[PDB]
Amino acid sequence: GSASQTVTIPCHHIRLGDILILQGRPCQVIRISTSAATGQHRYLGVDLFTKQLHEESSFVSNPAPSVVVQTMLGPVFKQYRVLDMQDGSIVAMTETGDVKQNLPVIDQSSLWNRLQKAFESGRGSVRVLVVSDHGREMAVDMKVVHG
Amino acid sequence: GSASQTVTIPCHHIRLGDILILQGRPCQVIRISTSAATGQHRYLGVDLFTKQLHEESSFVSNPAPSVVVQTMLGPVFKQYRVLDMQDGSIVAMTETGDVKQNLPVIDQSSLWNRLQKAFESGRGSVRVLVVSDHGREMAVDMKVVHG
Repeated sequence: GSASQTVTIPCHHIRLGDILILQGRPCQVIRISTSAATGQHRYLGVDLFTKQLHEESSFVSNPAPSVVVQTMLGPVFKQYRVLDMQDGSIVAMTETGDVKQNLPVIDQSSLWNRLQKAFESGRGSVRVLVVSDHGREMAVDMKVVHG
Repeated sequence: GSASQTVTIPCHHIRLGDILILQGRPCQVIRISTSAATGQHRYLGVDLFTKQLHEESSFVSNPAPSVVVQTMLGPVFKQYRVLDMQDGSIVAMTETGDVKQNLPVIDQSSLWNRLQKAFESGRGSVRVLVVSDHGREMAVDMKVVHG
């Protein structure tokens, strides 16, 4: 019925490589420039799912006198337990016990190999970070949790 | 009666050099580490006013199932017009016309020299970014506004 949950990120806390919502799409930022006519920052990113390039400029708000803030939207990452691994997909489990049988892992920064070495040395401590896009979920990062 | 306005920053959007509120103080982060017992990030920064070192660990929240977020607090910067400059202090003006006669400029990254060359080539386009601390205000960055 909607996209997902988003968080507001100030523009001075956005660097190359960050994941931003560019025109409703989760994108990895690959170029940051500044509009000369407006002063907004314009962000060029790669869609994590379609590998397509999207552009979006920042939003300027004026919430109080002498307070001008430029923001973008970021995705809210979910943490899923990894129960098993087998060809590209993993078997994940949410915090409430909901089981995902065929969760795909993004081919980015050789994440599947880092996820496989951590899984075979501590199964209960491996998490994946998941981005939801209009029902499509994908693991984009990992995180080892010591308890 | 209070500190100032703060914004919540996700920890994965915090890099060395950022300005964070460490134990109520505006600090510039100079080291980022991770606690092995808790997984929180602990942040070492330099107080912008006292030049003292402070430490603080991140806050972990669980706002929805399978959503674990680590955050810190950042300062809300104000934009002030620069009307004049003379020995270290500048004459600033807020967006509503409130005049600050002796606003100090931080000695960081040679900001006074960058602020002086921009002032003498476009007075109406120079802004300072100001951090408030318990009444004490200080310009910590500049920004040229084309209109």
